[PDB]
Amino acid sequence: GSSRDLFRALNSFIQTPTLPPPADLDAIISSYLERHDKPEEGSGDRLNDELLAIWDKAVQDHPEKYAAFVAVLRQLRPGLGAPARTFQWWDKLLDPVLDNATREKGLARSFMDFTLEILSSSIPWLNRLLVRWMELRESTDLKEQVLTDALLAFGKKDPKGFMNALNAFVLRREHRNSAFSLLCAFVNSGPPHLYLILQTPLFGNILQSLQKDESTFTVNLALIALVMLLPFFPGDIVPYLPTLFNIYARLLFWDRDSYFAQQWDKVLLDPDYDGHSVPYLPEYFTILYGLYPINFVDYIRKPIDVHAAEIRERSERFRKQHLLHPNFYEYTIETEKTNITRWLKSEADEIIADCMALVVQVSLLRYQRHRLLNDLQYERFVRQQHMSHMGEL
Amino acid sequence: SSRDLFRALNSFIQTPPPADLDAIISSYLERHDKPEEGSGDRLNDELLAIWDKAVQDHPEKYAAFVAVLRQLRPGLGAPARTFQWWDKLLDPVLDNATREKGLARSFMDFTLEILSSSIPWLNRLLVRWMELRSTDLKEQVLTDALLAFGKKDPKGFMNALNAFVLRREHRNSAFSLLCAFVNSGPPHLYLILQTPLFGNILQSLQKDESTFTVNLALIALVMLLPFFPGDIVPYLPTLFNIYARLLFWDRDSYFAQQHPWDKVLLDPDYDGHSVPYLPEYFTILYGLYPINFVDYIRKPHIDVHAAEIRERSERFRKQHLLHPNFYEYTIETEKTNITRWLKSEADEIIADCMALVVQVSLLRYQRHRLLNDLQYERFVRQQHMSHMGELR
Repeated sequence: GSSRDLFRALNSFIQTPTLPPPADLDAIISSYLERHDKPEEGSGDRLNDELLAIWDKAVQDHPEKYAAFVAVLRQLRPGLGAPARTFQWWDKLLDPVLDNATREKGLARSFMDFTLEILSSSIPWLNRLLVRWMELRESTDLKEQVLTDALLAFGKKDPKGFMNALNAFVLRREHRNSAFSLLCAFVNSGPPHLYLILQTPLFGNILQSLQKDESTFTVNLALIALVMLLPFFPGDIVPYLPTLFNIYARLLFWDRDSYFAQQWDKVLLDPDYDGHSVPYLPEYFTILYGLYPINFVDYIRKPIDVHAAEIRERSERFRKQHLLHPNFYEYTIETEKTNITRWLKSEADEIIADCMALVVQVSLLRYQRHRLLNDLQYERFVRQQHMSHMGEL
Repeated sequence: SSRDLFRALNSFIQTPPPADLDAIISSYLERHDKPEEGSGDRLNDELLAIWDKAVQDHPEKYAAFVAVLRQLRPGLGAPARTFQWWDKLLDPVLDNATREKGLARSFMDFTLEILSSSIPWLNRLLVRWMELRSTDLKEQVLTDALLAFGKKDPKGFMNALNAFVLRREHRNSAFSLLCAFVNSGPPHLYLILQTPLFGNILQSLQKDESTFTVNLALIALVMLLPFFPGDIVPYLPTLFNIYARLLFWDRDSYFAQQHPWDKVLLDPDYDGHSVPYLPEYFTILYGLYPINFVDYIRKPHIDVHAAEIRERSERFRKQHLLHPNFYEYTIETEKTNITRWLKSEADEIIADCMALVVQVSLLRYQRHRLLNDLQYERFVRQQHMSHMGELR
């Protein structure tokens, strides 16, 4: 096993390809990787040229062999040399897998395993995945499962870059709902260092959507994302607190905001499908009361006196749902914001548990959230499908 | 037929009353307009003569004499004639309540007739209600009479009781009777603020060392505060300090190991280490002045003691919802804005406070049950005390 032996073994595997690769092929590949230390010189160039030739002459026009080629590419992954060749190959195989994900058994699983092996060893990826996920999004298919699992893996590897690329799609109206949906799905996968959203423009544009957009569906997605994001950096949102409180007041009068549409890229109100109240508004109250109760109740008390009284009357049903907060025995309105020991001692799951202890062991919550996301995707499908029909006359 | 009342009385006593006696009495009171000049005085003197010469040593005629005095009560005239007779018959009735049938009920009917017509009474009832201190008919009569007089004159009632609160040997009984008074639902309970009783209740809560005495005072305070919540602002620091003292009752009882208010000392045989009614005190405090209460708990009037106050108030915090005052008032305007109390009555304020706990009859009934339990415990305690010593 040096080079000629690999060429003959690969071509022989191509003439008769199976799904479980024979042991002697694993042996020839292992001996090649062992007997070649630094293919970064020429060895990688000739290996690349060989894989290109094999793809052109034998694989390109045989989708049933794609999974086998990917399996071989997995074993041959360590020997390409420069990481850009592995990029060039993943990018080359991206669309053939997407186009044959539903028809070739095991191809999606093998390509996922190849992706995970790439990610677990030692922007253009994210943008390509995002744009393609927008394209194939006008039921669930294998192509969307592949795109979704890959997006979650890339976001787990680069959370700051992920939420950066999505911000571009947040600026465009036609993908904001989808972007917020993917953001919720991303947050649902439990990725690390979610606080990096503060070193990214996504958070401010979420708040801008909550403040300006008029579609109940868009604002509701943004609210779900905000509720899922706040427990991961509660001590860093102090400068954003007036906006968050003002956002609560806006959603509190959603039955008026929708009404005012009586004629930054705004999403306008859809009078056909958007309801009159934000379903996830109560949970937002809980997290605000859980994190900064003294500042929150001071905002509700003292923002028109009549408008303030109405804010109070509509906050009454939330007041009767929450116990007295322990901060009332310990902090002032200043020290509530200034003392950060609370956040040093507790992680997101503890902060969530302490908050949910105020409402009159987490996997349940994540499962519920995934069910909610499925419900909302089904609702959007229903909407979109009702739109294609109405108008046809 | 109305002129020979004395002849009929002397003939009837010296031997149910016949219909013609009640008829002559009724016609006498009918055609006699203003007996206040003298006819009532001579009637009183004659009834006294009959009592001395014919009734005093004739127990079977006590009930008949009381029935006649009940029917002739409107014609006595001056209210001092009625007081003179009630005072004269008090001890004979109490002494014969158990032996003469219907006598207790007849004297109760006399009391009811007294209540439905237009201090020395209270002092006489109080002194005898201390002298008597299972269940006793004499104590029930004395209690019901004290409660009836207190319902008619609540400010005067409390006033006499304040004297017994000042006596160490009478404080427990005075507070028990006070609890029964507040439970009877008397009017104008805010008048306790125009009397020194409230301040001496707080002084007992601050200084007395008997768990039984302090818990009685706390129960009385809880029953009293909803009747004048807007007037207790100057007392708020004291009430808060009282809560803190009771919050550390298991230390204060222990801390009373080395040492013009006459303190009731700790009774080491039965007094426990915690005040049972302390949570309800928290509830009423949280119901009335939450912003000031939690501000007191956050920073009291050292840091370690404070943290301990916090740690013990945590368990009460987990039982109460967020108060609506936090959407409406500051710590200043909570004391300054009085609109809450203008339209509100005591029962409404109590019901609203009970909206924080995680329509009045049941409360009164439970309270009376508790008061009976405590009186029965006091009986047990005394019965045990008297036997510890006979062995010596």
